[PDB]
Amino acid sequence: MACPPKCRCEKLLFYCDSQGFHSVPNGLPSQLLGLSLRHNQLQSLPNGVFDKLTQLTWLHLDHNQLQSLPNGVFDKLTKLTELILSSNQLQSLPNGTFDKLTNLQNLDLSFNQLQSLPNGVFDKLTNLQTLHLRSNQLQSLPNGVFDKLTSLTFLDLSTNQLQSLPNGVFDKLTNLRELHLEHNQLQSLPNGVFDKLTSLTTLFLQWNQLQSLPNGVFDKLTNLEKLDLTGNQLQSLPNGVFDKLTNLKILLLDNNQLQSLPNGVFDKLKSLTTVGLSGNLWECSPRVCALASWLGSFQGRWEHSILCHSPDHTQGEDILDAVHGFQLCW
Repeated sequence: MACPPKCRCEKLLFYCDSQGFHSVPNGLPSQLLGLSLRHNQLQSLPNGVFDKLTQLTWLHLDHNQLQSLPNGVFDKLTKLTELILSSNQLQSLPNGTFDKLTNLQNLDLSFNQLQSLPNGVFDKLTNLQTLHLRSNQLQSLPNGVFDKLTSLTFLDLSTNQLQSLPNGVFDKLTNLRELHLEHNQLQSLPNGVFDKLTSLTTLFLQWNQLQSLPNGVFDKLTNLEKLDLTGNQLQSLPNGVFDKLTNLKILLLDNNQLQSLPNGVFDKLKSLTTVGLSGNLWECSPRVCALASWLGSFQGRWEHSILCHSPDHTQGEDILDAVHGFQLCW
């Protein structure tokens, strides 16, 4: 079996990575099971360059400088289970580009420059489990774009430019376990947006710009174990917002604009072991006594100190200290 110069070949797995290549080596064998071309140079791929590689189950093209993808280039890789395209310079995806990859389980498009997704681009990937779209340039999402991804368990949309989520965009993702929406530009959420996500265990919303949470928004996420809302612009929480999250173990509300919390807002979180309430704008008056009391008998931990913001004479002080020092409760 011929191994290309500078490549490393383990039976039917060819490792042609990290060699500063400008092109795909000739002439790969039709029986290749895996091909790695990561960490090369490479700005473009020739039309049909992978067409003979019909048995390929995994292909790695990460950390090159691909500016575009030819039309149909993955066509014929019908056995592909993993496609990694991360860390490139892709601005758009050709229409139907993944349509023949019906066995695809893992698709990684992280660290590219995608400004939009074609309509129906994921529609044939009925077996996809994990979709990585992190650190791209998406401003919106087409409607129904995830509707066929009924096997998806992991979805990462973090660090894009998303200004809104379309209604129902997650409604078909009933097996979803982990959802990353952090570091976008969301200022509100559609009502019922998470409602079908009954198997969800992990939800990341931090460092958006949220000004509100819909009433009942977390109500169906009865299996949720971690919720991160850090660094948004919440000035208040709706009542009963966390009531159904009986398995929640981690709740992070640091660095919002909270002055106060509703009475009994944490009462139903039997499983909680970590809370985060740093930053914020806590008012150290008799308004804090319910929170101070809950904190005092909590049972779990918090990683950063919880401070008074007002009034001026208490600013900087640990809430629990201020309550005694200025006799605010008891």
